[PDB]
Amino acid sequence: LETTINHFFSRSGLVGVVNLTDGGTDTTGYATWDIDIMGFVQLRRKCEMFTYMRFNAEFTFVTTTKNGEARPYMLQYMYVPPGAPKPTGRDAFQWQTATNPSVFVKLTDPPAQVSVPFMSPASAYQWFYDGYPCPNNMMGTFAVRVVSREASQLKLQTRVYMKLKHVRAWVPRPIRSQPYLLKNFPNYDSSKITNSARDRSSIKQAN
Amino acid sequence: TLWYQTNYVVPPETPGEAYIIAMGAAQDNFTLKICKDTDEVT
Amino acid sequence: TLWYQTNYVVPPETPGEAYIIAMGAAQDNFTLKICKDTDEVT
Amino acid sequence: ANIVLAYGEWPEYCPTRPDVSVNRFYTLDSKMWQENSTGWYWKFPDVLNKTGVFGQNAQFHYLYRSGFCLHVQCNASKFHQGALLVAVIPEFVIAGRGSNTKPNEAPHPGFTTTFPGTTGATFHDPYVLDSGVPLSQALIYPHQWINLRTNNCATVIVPYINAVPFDSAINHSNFGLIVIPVSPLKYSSGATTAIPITITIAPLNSEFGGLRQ
Amino acid sequence: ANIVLAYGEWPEYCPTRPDVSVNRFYTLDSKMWQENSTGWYWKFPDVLNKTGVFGQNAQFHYLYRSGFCLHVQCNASKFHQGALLVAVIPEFVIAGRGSNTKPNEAPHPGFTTTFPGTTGATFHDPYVLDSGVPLSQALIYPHQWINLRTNNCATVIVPYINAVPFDSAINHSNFGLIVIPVSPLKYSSGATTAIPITITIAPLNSEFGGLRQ
Amino acid sequence: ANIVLAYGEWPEYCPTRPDVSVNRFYTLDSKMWQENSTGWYWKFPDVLNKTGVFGQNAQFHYLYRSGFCLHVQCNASKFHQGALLVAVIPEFVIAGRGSNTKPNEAPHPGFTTTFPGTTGATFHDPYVLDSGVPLSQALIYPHQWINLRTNNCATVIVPYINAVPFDSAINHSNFGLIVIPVSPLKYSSGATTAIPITITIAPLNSEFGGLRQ
Repeated sequence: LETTINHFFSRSGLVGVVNLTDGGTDTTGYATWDIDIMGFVQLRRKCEMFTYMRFNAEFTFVTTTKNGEARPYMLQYMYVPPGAPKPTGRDAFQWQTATNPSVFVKLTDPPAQVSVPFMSPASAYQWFYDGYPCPNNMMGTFAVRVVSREASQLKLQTRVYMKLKHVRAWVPRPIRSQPYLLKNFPNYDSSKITNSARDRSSIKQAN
Repeated sequence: TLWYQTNYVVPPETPGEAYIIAMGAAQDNFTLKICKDTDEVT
Repeated sequence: TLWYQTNYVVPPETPGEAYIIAMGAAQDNFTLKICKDTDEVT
Repeated sequence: ANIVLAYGEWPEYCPTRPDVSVNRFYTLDSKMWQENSTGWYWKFPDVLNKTGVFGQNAQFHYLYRSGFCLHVQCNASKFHQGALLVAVIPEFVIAGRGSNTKPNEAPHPGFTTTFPGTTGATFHDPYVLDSGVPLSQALIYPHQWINLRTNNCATVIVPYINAVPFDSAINHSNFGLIVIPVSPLKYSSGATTAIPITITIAPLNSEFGGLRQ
Repeated sequence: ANIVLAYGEWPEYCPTRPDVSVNRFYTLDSKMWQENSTGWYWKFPDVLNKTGVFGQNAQFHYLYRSGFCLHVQCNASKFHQGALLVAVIPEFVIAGRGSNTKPNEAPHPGFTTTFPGTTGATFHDPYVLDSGVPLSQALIYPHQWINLRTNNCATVIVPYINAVPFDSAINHSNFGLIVIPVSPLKYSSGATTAIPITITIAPLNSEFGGLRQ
Repeated sequence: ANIVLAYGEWPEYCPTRPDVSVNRFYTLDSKMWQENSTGWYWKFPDVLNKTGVFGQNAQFHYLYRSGFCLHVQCNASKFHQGALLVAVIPEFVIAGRGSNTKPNEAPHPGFTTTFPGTTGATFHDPYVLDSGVPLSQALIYPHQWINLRTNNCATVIVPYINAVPFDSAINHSNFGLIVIPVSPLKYSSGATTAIPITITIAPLNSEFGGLRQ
């Protein structure tokens, strides 16, 4: 039962890590993180085993401070859907928009948790698109800010844990053995090609 | 193991060197348990 | 027209030159009209 | 002959239907397979974008959907020896060969490498399929072995594999063909030093849409 | 293939019966047949007295009764030519070669010549079968021709031929096999100079008795 | 094998009938076909006027009527290549080769050229069939192709074709056979430089009349 796709993918791993400063002259405050599931090599190798995929996602935000102690401070997470403009500053108008859903949660509360459905104009996500427009499948954004009035003087460090749900896959393909070089390109190295089987002494042994 | 039984006979005007491809798969009885992350990647 | 698609492969100890005979005839739809003396003879 | 039906699905309909002049055996030129050859690949829906009625009705339209009936002959004498692996690959993306991690300094394949045309293109590293993926498990795709001591023919009926039921036939190559000489060609002296490989394809169940005069 | 049933009798029972691990295809090593070869013979119930479960259950017992299913492959190219004669001989007694009429001065074959083992032995005078008997009428036995332009295989199902229904499998070789190249091997230059001969035997209907631990 | 029935008529009766010793396979000697060969022809009812019982019963009689069952084997190795055209010709009149228009100065074929006998005769200009008639349309006769990569045998059942139901078997050759190497013989060095051609004929439904002792 633990060999199906729904158990091969559905497990709350760690996708991303977002920093935040909220300082003085560099009064950024916000921290946008374009969300793609190809961050860490493990999930990319498990997701490039297939050609087409379709899934919902559960997102869990676990926010700590620099040292680690957490004081009660309001935080706004904001999901910018595909096509909507990203926020530019801490207090721009793209923060008070009603289309962009927000989650208001304190630091002392349990970690935040939302769910994002299938949001592609095609019938399924495709990672290998042979042609000309990388494809145009996207999931959105997750800009986060400290809700306050007087500038907060702390630097947080959020973690974004993703779990896939209701996963369906199509057109299996072999597993990438060569190392990675870029994010959105399967570029390998021409020289120094690593063999898929470690060498042994001779062909008439069992090493 | 894979042993030479008799010989590799070959008629005239023919290369006396060939190859053998080995392939392998599981069966209907193959069952897998305990999920764990792999170690081919770094 | 008659084109070389891929190649003309040949194993060792074999002549790599062959021939193709072309033949041709009419069909059941072939109909002929207006008699006339030929011009192959003089 | 034995037919390997790709993914167990027949190419079916869902737009004009020519049904007369495009369901004919388009025969590509033969490839000369030699001792030190590496392999060949063909991006399909732009192989036939320059050949006759199918090229005319695929360039002047905007939407496209069809399957294919492939046929790969490789006729050699009874004294040659070797093996080929013919396999279709859905969404066969050619990777770039380099060791650069910067965006506009890393190499990328050109237009002639990604879309070879009606003359095909050869591999550079057939051990990694020019995609960073080892070919040893490339048998996960629909495939046949052309073994030069059992048969000389292969055939693949491949349906339409795409996420959108209609797509442009010019800016998106659906799937590719890859022939690879796993076992090299061997022959005694005095034989034909090169073996021809012939490919004929039939566009089963073609559908075209949105034609711009 | 065509099976020559020896003497028109199937090997039947009459004591333990293994029936599991001894009814398997024991495959002997291949013999390299060349131009100037002479022939080969095998004494059967002591060919398999050193190979696995049948050797264990034939050495540790005292009474023995079984038949055999033979298989002789000889795979050569379509440019080689020649012929073999494969024949079983009940009670194949190897004679000694000499010209002495005195009892303890006349020659006699050694233990390695009478019982060759799992590696066989070659003839010295194949015209007289090393027994003073001409091979031209050796077709009186069960036999097949391995002609290298018609087939490459032979099979002999041989029953139990003995005067006593039980006998020792160590001190009495029941019957022998003899392969003889009647027509020699011929080939043009550049071909494989030696042809392998493979023999697989199956001990049909084995019975063992009186086991001494 | 595939039999080409000449003109769609079986040789039938209409006089003594031997029916025993003349309906046997008369086998002519083999012709050595080489690279620079031209062709061969046989005038039939005087091929067998010197061979045994049919020759005796055809020389000592005055009236004759029979059909024929032909068989032309040409056994070559699988490395030779070429093609033969075997065709029967009713009333095959050999022309003379010259450029003279005067009656008793123009050339004429001799007795050995018109009636070759049981050893046949070779052509001089096979492009014009030695009759001023091009062989390209010689497929209008009953004929077969002996192609050395598909088959090695041909057979022609030819009936009695004559304007008078009885005629002399000595002074009138009814019809002839012509084998012509359209595609020449090719072979690599080290093979057999000449291919034998064997012809066996059977006089189906023979009838003889008016025997002069």
